[PDB]
Amino acid sequence: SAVQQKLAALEKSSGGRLGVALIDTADNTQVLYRGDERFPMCSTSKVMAAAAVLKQSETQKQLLNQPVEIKPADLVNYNPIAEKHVNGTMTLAELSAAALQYSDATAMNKLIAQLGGPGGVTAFARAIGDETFRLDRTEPTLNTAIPGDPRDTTTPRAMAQTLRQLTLGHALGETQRAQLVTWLKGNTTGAASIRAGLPTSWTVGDKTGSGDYGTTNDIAVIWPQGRAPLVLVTYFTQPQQNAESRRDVLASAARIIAEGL
Ligand SMILES: [Cl-]
Ligand SMILES: [Zn+2]
Repeated sequence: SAVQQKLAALEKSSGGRLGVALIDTADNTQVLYRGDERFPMCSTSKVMAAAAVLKQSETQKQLLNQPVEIKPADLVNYNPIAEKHVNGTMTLAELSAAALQYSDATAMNKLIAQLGGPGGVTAFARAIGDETFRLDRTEPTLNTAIPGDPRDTTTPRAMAQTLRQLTLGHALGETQRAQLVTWLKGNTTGAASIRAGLPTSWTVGDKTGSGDYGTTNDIAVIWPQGRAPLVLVTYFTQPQQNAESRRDVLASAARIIAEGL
């Protein structure tokens, strides 16, 4: 496809390895670039953890309003919300909101712990049919993206399918699916990533991520005008450990998709 040649050219000029999956829910067609290669997830795994806690809340009444103690030992690499609550509490809803909308790493670690560790997040992935996602570590090590290391990786194909199931399908209950979509739509970190490659009138929920090896990621559900929603995942990582983040490459991938399909 013309899209696949533009994505190959984008990668060639990019200084890294690019992975893209787009699902068009109008006809359930898929466009993939390196769609079955593993990529480090970095912050984008926060969507799985928040979703897994939402699933817990379907049978545990008021779980989202349960206070969770924030302790000094919980603070990790980026704690914009939790660092205002040490020796206080945050509810699981507030922790999910902080992880998703501010990428709060302490909040992520509280969610992972609420699920019984990284295996609990992975078990939720398996329960909703994702055989590929794996979470192996916790913050701050989730931000380390060693090339070839399969820990804390997924494939673009699998993340797009899972994101679709969570936000547009039936993986979650109706109230929970709406809450996840609301959280994603209120993300504060995405202005320079997929959103920067889309028409401003299209509605977007997204979760970015970044880590070392210049790893720069974003996963999005898009509601265009005039057509059915899209699910777009863009993963990018580079050969040098201290490579610079390339949110602009993800914006380019989003523009190719927005204009070519
Ligand atoms: Cl992370
Ligand atoms: Zn992190």
